Amino acid sequence: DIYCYEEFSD
Amino acid sequence: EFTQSVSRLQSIVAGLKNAPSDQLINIFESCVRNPVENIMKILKGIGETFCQHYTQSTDEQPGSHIDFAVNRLKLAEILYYKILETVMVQETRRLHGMDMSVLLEQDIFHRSLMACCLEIVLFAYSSPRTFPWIIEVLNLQPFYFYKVIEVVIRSEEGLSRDMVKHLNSIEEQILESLAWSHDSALWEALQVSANKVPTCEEVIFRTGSLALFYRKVYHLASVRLRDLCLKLDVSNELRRKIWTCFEFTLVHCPDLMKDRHLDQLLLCAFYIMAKVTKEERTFQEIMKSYRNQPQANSHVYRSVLLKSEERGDLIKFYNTIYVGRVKSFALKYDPPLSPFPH
Repeated sequence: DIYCYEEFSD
Repeated sequence: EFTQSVSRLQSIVAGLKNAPSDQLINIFESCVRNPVENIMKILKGIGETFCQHYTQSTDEQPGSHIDFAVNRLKLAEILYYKILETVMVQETRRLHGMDMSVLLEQDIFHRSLMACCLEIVLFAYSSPRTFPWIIEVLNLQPFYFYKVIEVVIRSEEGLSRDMVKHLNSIEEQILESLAWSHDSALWEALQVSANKVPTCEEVIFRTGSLALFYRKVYHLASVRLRDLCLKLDVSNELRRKIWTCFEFTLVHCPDLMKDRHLDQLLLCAFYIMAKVTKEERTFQEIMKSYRNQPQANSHVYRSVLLKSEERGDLIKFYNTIYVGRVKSFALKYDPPLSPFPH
């Protein structure tokens, strides 16, 4: 799974 | 008492007319097809439109007075005939006594030159009307206009390092977005090439407009990747793989670029290719590192096109559209490579 589980904030 | 910019201009166009000199006129009469009235017509037309749009208050760019317009046109024309005259005198077809009817009757050159010039005045008066207002107002295809910018720096050396920096930055705006617009002629030219995107061996190591656009696009990307690779402190052996993912997307996914930024596809190729090797940097480590370049704003990675309409975020692009279109090639690297120019 080459997915980004990150969550852009600031 | 003038600014260092407007000051250079008025020294540039000293005691030159806004008409052809007797030496530009003689190169014109040296032609079977003397091009003076078709050049004189374009200049009237581009001007009347320049002034109709300068003096109209859209609720996006307030409208100014006619008195200044004719001032910003008279000047852009003096520079036209001066840079026309340089350009034509240095043309190796003039220098080998050959008949320049065919160079002097390419209107898209004449129109983009006068455009490029008009941008010079307005940049150098610090104009409200930021690029690309000028090419918009004049119905110029950025794909065809960018090619006059490398002609005007080398055909006018009395141009400040801040005029050139300006001209290279609008050239870069056209290679990173603007020319990948749905309405661009890059799509008409890739079509008449049976949709065959040029690679980094055929352009850095075929000729034309497609090759020279992808020559400048592979160049801008390579530069931007060098300076991300350095700031994020990864191998020269992996960078040479993030470049081959960034070539796969341009070459076997060139629709991905339609109504988008070069940097959205370059940043997405980094994360995917740092991860399928055991050398991980994250979209934020990357957002911040990238955040530092002169062309880097927040919209590029915080307002990305997903549907053609839903817009959103660079991570949502990687998950919704990118992973699915690239994973096949990317996971072959856990398989030949492409050459990094310079």
